[PDB]
Amino acid sequence: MNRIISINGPLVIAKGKFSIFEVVRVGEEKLIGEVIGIENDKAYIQVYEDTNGLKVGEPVFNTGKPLTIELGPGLLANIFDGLGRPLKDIYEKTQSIYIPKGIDLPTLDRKKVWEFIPKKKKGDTIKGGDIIGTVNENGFEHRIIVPPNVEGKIEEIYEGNFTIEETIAIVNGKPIKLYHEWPIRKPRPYKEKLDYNYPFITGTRVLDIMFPIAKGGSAAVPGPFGSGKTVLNQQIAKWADSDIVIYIGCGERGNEMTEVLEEFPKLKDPKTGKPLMYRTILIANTSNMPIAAREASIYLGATIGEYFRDQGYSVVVNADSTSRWAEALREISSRLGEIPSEEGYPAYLLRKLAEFYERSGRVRTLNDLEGSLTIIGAVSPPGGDFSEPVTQNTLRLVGALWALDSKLAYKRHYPAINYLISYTKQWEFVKKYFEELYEDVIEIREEFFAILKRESELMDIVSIVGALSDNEKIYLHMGRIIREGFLQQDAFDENDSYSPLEKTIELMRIIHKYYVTVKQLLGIPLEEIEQKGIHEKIIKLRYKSLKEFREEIKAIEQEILSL
Amino acid sequence: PSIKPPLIAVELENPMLGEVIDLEETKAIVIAAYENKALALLFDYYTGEIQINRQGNTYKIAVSEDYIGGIFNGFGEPIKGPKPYPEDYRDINGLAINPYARKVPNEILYTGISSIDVAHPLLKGQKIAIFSPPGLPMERLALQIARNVAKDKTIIFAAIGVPSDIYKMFIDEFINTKAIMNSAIFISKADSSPIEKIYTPRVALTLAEYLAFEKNRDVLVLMLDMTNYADALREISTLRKEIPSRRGYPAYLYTDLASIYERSGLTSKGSITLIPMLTMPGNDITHVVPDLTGYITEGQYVLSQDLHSKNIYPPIDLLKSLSRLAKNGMSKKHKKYADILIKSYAKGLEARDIATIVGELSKEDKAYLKFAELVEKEFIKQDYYEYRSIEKSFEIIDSILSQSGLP
Amino acid sequence: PSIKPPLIAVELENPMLGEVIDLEETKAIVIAAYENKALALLFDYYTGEIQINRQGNTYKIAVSEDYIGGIFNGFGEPIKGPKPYPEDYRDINGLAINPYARKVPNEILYTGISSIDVAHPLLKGQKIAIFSPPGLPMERLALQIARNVAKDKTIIFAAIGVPSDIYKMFIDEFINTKAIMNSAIFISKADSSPIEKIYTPRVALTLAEYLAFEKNRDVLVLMLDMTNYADALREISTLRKEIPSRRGYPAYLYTDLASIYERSGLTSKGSITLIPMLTMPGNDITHVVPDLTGYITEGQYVLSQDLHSKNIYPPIDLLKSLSRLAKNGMSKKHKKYADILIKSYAKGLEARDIATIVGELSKEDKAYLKFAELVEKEFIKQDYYEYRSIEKSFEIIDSILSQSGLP
Ligand SMILES: Nc1ncnc2c1ncn2[C@@H]1O[C@H](COP(=O)(O)OP(=O)(O)O)[C@@H](O)[C@H]1O
Ligand SMILES: [Mg+2]
Ligand SMILES: [Mg+2]
Ligand SMILES: [Mg+2]
Ligand SMILES: [Mg+2]
Ligand SMILES: [Mg+2]
Ligand SMILES: [Mg+2]
Ligand SMILES: [Mg+2]
Repeated sequence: MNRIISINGPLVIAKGKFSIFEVVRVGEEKLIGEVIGIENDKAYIQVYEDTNGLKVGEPVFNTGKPLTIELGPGLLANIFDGLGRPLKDIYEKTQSIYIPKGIDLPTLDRKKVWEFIPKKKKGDTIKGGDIIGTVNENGFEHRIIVPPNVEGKIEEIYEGNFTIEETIAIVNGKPIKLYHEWPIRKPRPYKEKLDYNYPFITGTRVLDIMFPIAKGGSAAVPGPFGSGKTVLNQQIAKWADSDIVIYIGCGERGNEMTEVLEEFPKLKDPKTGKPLMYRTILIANTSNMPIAAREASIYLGATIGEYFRDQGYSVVVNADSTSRWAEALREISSRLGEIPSEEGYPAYLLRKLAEFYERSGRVRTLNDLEGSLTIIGAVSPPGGDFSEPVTQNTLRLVGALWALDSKLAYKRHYPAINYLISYTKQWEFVKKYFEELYEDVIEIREEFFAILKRESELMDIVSIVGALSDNEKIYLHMGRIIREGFLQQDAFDENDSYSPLEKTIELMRIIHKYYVTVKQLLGIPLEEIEQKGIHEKIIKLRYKSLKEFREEIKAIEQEILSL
Repeated sequence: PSIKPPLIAVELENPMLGEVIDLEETKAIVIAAYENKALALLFDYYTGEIQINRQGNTYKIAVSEDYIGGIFNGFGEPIKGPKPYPEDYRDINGLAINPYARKVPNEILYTGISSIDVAHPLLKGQKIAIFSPPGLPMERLALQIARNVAKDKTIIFAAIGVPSDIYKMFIDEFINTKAIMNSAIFISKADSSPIEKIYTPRVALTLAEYLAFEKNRDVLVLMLDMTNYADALREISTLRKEIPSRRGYPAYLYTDLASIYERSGLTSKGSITLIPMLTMPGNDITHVVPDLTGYITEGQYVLSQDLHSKNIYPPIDLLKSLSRLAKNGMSKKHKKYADILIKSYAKGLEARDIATIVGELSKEDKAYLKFAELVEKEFIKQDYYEYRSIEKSFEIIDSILSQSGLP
Repeated sequence: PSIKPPLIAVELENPMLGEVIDLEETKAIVIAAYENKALALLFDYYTGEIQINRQGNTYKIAVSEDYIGGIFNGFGEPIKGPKPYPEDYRDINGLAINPYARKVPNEILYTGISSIDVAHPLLKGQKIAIFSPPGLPMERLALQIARNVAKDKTIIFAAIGVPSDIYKMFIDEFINTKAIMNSAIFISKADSSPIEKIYTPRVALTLAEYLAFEKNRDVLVLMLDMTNYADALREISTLRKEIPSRRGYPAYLYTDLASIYERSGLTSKGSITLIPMLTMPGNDITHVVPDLTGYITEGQYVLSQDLHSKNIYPPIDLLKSLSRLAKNGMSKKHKKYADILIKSYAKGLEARDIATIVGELSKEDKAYLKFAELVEKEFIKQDYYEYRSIEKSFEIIDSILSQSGLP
């Protein structure tokens, strides 16, 4: 009955009867689509697959359901596409290296056998979001939370080994599974937003001390191509203090998803000793995969993030890159013949971005536990111009700017964080933590910022001889030490890749200790101080084991003999 | 009919511009009308079909003192719970104030902040904006001002599309300072319909005009962020098939912003003191939003990335900032101090510029150089919880002048 | 009906998007379809009336090893003479590779070029672009690379709208180096239909995927010029009444470029190494074409007008250039040399900048200054017919370090 009357890129127009946001199946090959607009008897459909070869003489099928994701055991340590289709299973079914158009598989493995341990008894009353039991998912305690809409008395509840489609309990005559479906465009409910409490520790020094955010916060990472967004996000995905990590590859390179698949199983969590992959979920919609599925991948990853948050866990979502999602919005808007706003983007760009970032936050869950969803969004401004709409809109939504800089990347200073332009609006919520466990880090942080700023002021004068007084040269000296010994961090060195707080704090302390000594000694020249070569030893510290780092610090502390 | 949220296209006999229409689970505002064709903007998420009940009027709110102590959305509907008394209903657009009926502001509201009080004081009934680069503590500045100038006044806070972290920062401070019971808060979320966003400052100012000019009160209105407001206006302007201007913003942006900012001022009966806050997109004051706002408000407090990087709070640029009506409220002594501060700081900054050349030039120019350094360190720099009397601010200036070698 | 070459407007019962239609003396591709209206792009010059035969399918080519040793147009049709075996027909758009099925490139392909091999080595299966200002020897660089990394591999050359001088330069070098028999060449002329231009890289990569992933070969693909490709895409986008983006280029330019560049890589069975070449219009790397390409390829070799003016071939900017996957293939020794070269050259360039001031500054900074001079003269500068082993490149660095006074 329903028929296509037009095909324009990812946009299909069909005559028939439809509902807004209904998932439809387009053409004889039944491509997944979603109704985004209705005008009388016509429906405007964005198709999540390639539309080349589609015909005006073709049917469109109703489903009567919105776009959903299966939430349960089977997500962890696996890679999915923008629609939640498992790429490993696609490979195995097709026996091909290519992604076919129109393939439909269930998200969660239907044959894997799980062990369910109940936490409720028969006759217990249950409400939405309650933990009905737990499943061990390769070392992770997956909490089976009942859907927000289920409530009543447990008439039956089982225990033991089950697959995903099997009934594990019965409430008010309704079967409960190990999984439930949820519309990705719909934010998952909670009880109340909580105050920030605790810093988000990344394992990257510049992000942990200089511009930290709180757990449940959000940050933007804009930069030109080659500035280091992807590596920075992967570093966070590797070492972040978090229960669950969700990496969304939104419109980026296929090899970068493959890289994670290759490396994460070899790496060990510094907090559990378990391999990183077991806490990681990968969502991949590469640059050449269907453009509309980029939007799906963003809402999908957020929804899964909320799901683990609802279990009372801390979650981080890395989105690389949000600009590709913006391109998808612009393309859909263009086909719809909507009037473009600034830079060709639709006028509702800010509102759409907000639908993503407003999902972040620390909350009291429906089951009265505390959970957090932290969101890191990479941005890819054209030509590295930060004044563009995606970057600027994002800055009015997030809690920090982690700005990447061409000039630093140029000279291989990584992370290429611009320490003058970057900011965090959440230092007031995390300074408590650092004060308690490390008294002098607040002063030293201010000191680092003061030196980097002063060095910056001096480099313009330097373009008139490099003639400066010793009281000025000391800022270039200390600035170099902070940049090369603290801010810089090699993601691909076995010792420097991860920086625990102990190492981070100790580095700050030895730099500060060197600083107070050098200042006292101004009134012997700086030329004679630098000759001792203590600065070069400090700079090399970050490359050392840990039980070589501590030894070298002891060695440096004595060598700071101003006697 | 047509649906693409938040927009619906609908057939109506004799459509009224601005007309409120009831649907099953929601309302809409008619934003366009030709013959029997209408375009409407949904109040919120809607998916049902579009059976229509026409109210036969534009959007109005019941005005009373019931709002005081409460939290509401952009439409003036209660979030916390209890509805205010229906009715005494008022057009939320209101009317232009007759300039014959106005009184020019002439009474300084002391903030306790030196960088404001001396050279750029806020006057009762004045409208003055805060311009900020992204990331700078504009919110802390507004709260510190509100804490000191509204001890006796009703505070109305309009949150326009800001994230929860931001509006909760305000709410929590109002609660901790016990100002919450004498405040009315209107919030439109960042992902809300654009119609709710642009109505937010209108319902807040409709209440403000009622409280100030009917109940004879002095009122303080804070609103943030005007850049989000302009974005919502552009969204609506683009849904209407309007011919876009600079950066997609509607041609009437100045006039629309004015229809908000000019709903402030002083009369014989009461006053509305208005502080609109905005983020300057690329830290560019020439961007259309801060530029048009500059042409309307009676001055602005401009925050500085440079001062922020020097760990100076509040990071106020003394020279880019301006209070147009300031002179109306200043004594001859106050005028003298403001002039000496502004002129000497400016000369100090010029001397600073060439100091990245001659290094360290004239004796006279070494005195101004030091003055500017001390102004930033001892005068501008001030704690978030610190209140300085105007006399204390003068004393600091006197002390700095001596340290510098200037008279 | 309508004709304005290369565009025809035509009436079809149930049009198929991308459908190939036969005319008397030529073919066309349906690029738009609403109800029974279609827009089509002619393959070539046509003037006759528009009786239509519908193939009922999108454009496909017969895949085989028959292309090897031959020269073809953008549609894959033979220029030299003999047609390849029909069929085994494949959609020229192909399919996205499953990232689960990929292997990350980790094997260095040595070019023999020091400015590439040390700091920015090319890996097998990598996609890496060459960005050039107009006039610079980008073609010589690509040929020198192809000469050394494809001695054992099939070379596929896609010429997209380049003048005859350019594509004949490639053909003649392949002939003189005896690489022509193990090469497949696809050429669309500068004045050809835009549909032939955008199909050129698609038919070339369809063959490449067949050879690499079905016949288990390592393949090298060279394509030039991507700026001409984007121009053809814009031409088609504008013929469709699409809403233009920056500089008239279509909004989906990134996605379309990616649909080409990402058809490369490494698997257990074989590899496609891809080198797209483009001219940066006003020598501006921030122009939309090099900028989007930069966001997609796994690095780029950037040519420098400054080095060219100093008579340096190849004029590679060591610092603007990048190989993203380089570290995957480098030994610890190789990593050490790359780091020392990049960091010291950069410091040398900074010292050079201030040398137009202090003239000739620090002893340490005089050593870096000399290092950068010698890097350009003895390391980067290299003959078009010269091959340097990686060991030889390391030796040069060692020698320069000594001459400079650095360790
Ligand atoms: N912390 C780091 N340590 C070492 N190398 C880095 C680091 N960050 C970035 N890089 C290097 O910089 C290059 C670009 O990084 P990438 O994340 O791909 O940039 P983007 O995603 O911004 O285009 C890569 O080759 C990578 O090896
Ligand atoms: Mg496996
Ligand atoms: Mg990247
Ligand atoms: Mg978290
Ligand atoms: Mg009434
Ligand atoms: Mg009225
Ligand atoms: Mg066949
Ligand atoms: Mg095929």
